[PDB]
Amino acid sequence: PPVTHDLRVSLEEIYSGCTKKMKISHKRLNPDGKSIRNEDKILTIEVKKGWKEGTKITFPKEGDQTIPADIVFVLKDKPHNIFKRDGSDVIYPARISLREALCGCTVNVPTLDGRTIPVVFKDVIRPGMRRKVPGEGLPLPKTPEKRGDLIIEFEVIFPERIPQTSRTVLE
Amino acid sequence: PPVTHDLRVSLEEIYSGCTKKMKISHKRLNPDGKSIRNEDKILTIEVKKGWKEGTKITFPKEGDQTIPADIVFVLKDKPHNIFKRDGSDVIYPARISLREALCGCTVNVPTLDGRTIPVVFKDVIRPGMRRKVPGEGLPLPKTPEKRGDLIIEFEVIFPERIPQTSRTVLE
Repeated sequence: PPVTHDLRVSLEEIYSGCTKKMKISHKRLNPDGKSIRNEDKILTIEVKKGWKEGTKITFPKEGDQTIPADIVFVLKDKPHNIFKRDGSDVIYPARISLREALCGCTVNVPTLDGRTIPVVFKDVIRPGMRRKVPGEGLPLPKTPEKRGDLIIEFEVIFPERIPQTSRTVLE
Repeated sequence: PPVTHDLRVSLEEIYSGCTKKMKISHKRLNPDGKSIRNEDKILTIEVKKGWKEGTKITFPKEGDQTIPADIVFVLKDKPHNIFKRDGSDVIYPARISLREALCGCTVNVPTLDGRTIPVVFKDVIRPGMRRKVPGEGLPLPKTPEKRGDLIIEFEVIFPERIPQTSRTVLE
């Protein structure tokens, strides 16, 4: 009769990999065969770079005291407030103005390392369009050596309203 | 040991409901206990208005000849070249130009009955935006009386390129 527990991991944590120690509380029958203990246990866990979230981590019979469940942790992606994980890829929503989308603009794409990258656009940018940024993603598990890509996904914000005059011009 | 068979139904067929007769071919042991027949069978099927596709239809032991499988048909939505079914709702993608999206336009929404409906738009239309059209959808099974809605989903087609001059103006 195992037990499941979610393991929250920041996107940067998955980028470089991290040590996460979890505090649990189980039961121990103690020198009686009647009384039960409270005692806890700090289970340490190594999260290897870019682990497809969802990967399971088991701790043998860490459960209670009659046989004790196998306490398992399921890796889960903490929603990040800048990127959307997509496997080894990390999507980056670019909120651009209609003017920018038409007359060209520059996008300072932020990196996991914590740096920025300038990417220029001359041609008309279509809503939905996306520019891939090679290797700016997450390291691939099988080959932590190489990393996935960063994907720019543009959102064109339109103006709220258009003056009676602007209409004329817009032809 | 049953047998499954997909049942292709046009969206209009699901709108009004239809009779669909399927031609199958089974086996019959014949007066021997050795020889086997070829003989077919035209299984008629009543498709009630707006049936959530996927609904199963069984034909008792229509299978072979030793016990014969139960030939079952799974309702499937024929992809329609104008609408996208969404339950009792039918989505309608409106390919509009950026000019139209900004200066207002008129959308002649086509109906399942085979008629058109004019819907006006004054305010700036945003890419992704959608206008619901009450009761223009598919009849609800539980209540064939009332129908679902027709949903307009706009797609703003941007111009391919913008002349060196247009840029200036666009401010």
